[PDB]
Amino acid sequence: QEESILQDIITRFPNVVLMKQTAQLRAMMTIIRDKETPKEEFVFYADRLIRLLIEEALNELPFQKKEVTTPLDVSYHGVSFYSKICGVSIVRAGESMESGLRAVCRGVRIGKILIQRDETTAEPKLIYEKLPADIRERWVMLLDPMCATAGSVCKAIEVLLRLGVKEERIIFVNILAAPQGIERVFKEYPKVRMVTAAVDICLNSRYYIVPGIGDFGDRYFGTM
Amino acid sequence: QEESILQDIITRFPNVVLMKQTAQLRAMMTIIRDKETPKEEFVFYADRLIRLLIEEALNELPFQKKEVTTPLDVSYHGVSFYSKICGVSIVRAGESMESGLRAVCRGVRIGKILIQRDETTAEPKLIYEKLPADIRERWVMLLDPMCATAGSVCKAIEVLLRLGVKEERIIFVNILAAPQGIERVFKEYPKVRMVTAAVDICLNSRYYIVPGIGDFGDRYFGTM
Amino acid sequence: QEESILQDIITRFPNVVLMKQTAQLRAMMTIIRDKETPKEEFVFYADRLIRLLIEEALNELPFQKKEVTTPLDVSYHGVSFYSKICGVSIVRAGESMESGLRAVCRGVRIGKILIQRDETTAEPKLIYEKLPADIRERWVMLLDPMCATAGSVCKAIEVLLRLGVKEERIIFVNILAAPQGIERVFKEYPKVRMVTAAVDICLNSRYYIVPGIGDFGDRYFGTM
Amino acid sequence: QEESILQDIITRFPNVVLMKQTAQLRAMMTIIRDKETPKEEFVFYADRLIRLLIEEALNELPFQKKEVTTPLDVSYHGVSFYSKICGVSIVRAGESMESGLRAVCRGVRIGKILIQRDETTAEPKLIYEKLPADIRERWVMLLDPMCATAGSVCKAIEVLLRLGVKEERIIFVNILAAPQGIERVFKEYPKVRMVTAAVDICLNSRYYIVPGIGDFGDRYFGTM
Repeated sequence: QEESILQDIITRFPNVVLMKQTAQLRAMMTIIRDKETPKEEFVFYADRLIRLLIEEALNELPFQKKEVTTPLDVSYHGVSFYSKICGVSIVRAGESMESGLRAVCRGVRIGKILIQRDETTAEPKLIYEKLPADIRERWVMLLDPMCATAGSVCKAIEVLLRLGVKEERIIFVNILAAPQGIERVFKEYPKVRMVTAAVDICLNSRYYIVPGIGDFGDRYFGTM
Repeated sequence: QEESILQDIITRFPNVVLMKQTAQLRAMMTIIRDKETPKEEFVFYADRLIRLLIEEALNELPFQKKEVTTPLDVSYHGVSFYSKICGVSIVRAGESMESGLRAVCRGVRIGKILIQRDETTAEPKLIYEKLPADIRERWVMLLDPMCATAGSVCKAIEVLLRLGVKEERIIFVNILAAPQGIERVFKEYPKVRMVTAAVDICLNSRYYIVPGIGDFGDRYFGTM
Repeated sequence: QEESILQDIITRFPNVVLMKQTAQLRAMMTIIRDKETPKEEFVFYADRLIRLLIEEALNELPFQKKEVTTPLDVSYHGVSFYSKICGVSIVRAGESMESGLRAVCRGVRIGKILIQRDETTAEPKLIYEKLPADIRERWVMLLDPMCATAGSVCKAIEVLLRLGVKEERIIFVNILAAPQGIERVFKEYPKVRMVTAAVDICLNSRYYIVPGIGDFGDRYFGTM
Repeated sequence: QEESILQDIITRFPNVVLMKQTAQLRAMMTIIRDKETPKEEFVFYADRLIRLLIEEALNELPFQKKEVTTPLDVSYHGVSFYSKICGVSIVRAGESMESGLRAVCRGVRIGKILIQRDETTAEPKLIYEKLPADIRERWVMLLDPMCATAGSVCKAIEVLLRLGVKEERIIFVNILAAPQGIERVFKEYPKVRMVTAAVDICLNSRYYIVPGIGDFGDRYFGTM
């Protein structure tokens, strides 16, 4: 069933990359999804999974062949990454992923975007943003752990595009998504790439992914 | 002149704790202050200094005596810290300090406060905030690397107090301050405690501390 | 060439697990093998790679099915890893992988074995060992970055077996290996499991893997 | 009591630097000394403490004086550390401190010295060593958490001196020490510097530090 939903997403959206479903990955999701898990643990496993996810996402960047010579004096043919990048987090949940990106990409520039749906209208509105000046020339790792209706990420993408970022240079790094959110992102910006660790079955009236994980943001920052 | 400034602050405000001015601390400050410092380096040293700063501030919490028995079956008389705490960052600069606090206090709850200075005047306005629910019952480590006019931190304190936080349970953790910001926080909230790594000379017309460090947030996050 | 090789090994040795040869993996490998890379970079990249290698190895462990209830008050079928394990470093090169293991397995027990080849005779001899008292009851993550002739690892496994560890519970974690090395380990202990990041062409006239990386321990600890 | 002892040592041994006995330091010491403390907790706190100890120790190195210009385009009077250094751990216990050193000094060179007492004879023999080739030209951060009779440390120092290391350039970094150990070190090598976090009252019949901590190496690596 999951397999079916998984395969369907996979054949329908060539631009999505699902992390390999290893037993460890599932053990981690198990801990974080459990409502019984304590904050310290949740944080620990969340950070652990984020590192893997980020490492996976970094493979979507472009690279060049590069040849070097070993200390044994023989050549080795490698493949360097030479592009300019930055991370852009969706406050506040996406900020939880910043440490992971910074752990592997030392001193990478981090932009931040704060968006909030209108109480009545539901239109996500941009409340605040601080981004690198030359973001237009960069590849961007857009971070947001949950992608439910996809309203916030679509708005985040809209502003990036307005700023001049090329759609095909956007890599959306996500932990958990709902098929519905995935479909919206691709209907609106077919050129972006998305990397996620899991696809659930549905979304509820309150807009939570199910079986899901609850509110990632409060669980992670402990404001629940 | 610094010494004199340092001492005057120390004699005038019993509630401020100045980190011991060791040569290593100075070395870190020079790297951080240096315009010429590359971003990866800035982050590395800023992170190093912040941890020391957080370790210092934690000493302001309350503790009880505790006695234990060593594996050698002999008693050791120590202490233990038993308070409920949380960190509250002032977005975005203060956010640079959360990782530091999370490194030593596993899974500590983190609240965030976004304050904006108004365009007409410049009175600070509360733009957004997400705090722990029982924050009123906790000691609060308030994070903001720079304290120039103290307009932002004073605004943050006002909201915390309005929510029920006891003024004397607020510990303001700061890296660099200006005598004037210091005087203001204490004239308004004489009971809070403040821990800083340095006190500079003055503020310019632009309200930057001098000699200072430039824009902390832009430098730490790379959004020049 | 390389593809042939990988294919043979994979085919002849069902117990070897080669990590997915991603572009990022290759990129890290290129920086670590490059004789011109500075000690800091070597260390940073080796650590990063070792972290991915351990995450991969962890999948070799036994796991139980586990169902949990999410905050949405709905069931999620996950898995749980229940075995007692420990890491066993082959001094000194294997020590470099300890931090990686401790990063993902907090407080995991770490055993150490120092094996040295006789200066004249070349026979590998056990010089020093310090292992957990109940190692026989645990799954062993045996750490050693390089596997050239396999002389060292074979001796290490021999001592573990004399202590009662089951051959089938040894997961040999390696960064780089030579075909001869892999062949020997499997001839002598067909039951262990081996996880590695790369397999080189051959050994030097002086028993060095080629193209290789050079002396990993000297490069990692900076004693070259 | 402890104050008496401390005063004597401080008075008689001008080269020992006791770290500031803060409530935090004490609470950390109370957890690591507790026989009831679980391994994960033991490791987390020792690591935290080692970090502060290492920062303290770094202040023993020589530094210049350096002026930089701030972003405010004003100059600042700082300092810089210009010495070639390296860390040398006394296997195994001393190894627990390497992470801390590498945390603050990226890619610092690490030498290793395994000294063991003859099982009949009781004396210290050098079993294995792997040091940087130019150690003779650097400042040595000698790492060993405990100092009871000082037999091991005195042997480690003898070996470094035979390699050409200057006595006055060794900074012995230690967590816990007994007065007799301190006395011995200085009887034999009056010019080294020693930085420590606690001075206990005495050794017991089995030459165990009391009240002490039990066997550090065993509790840290879990080979209890």
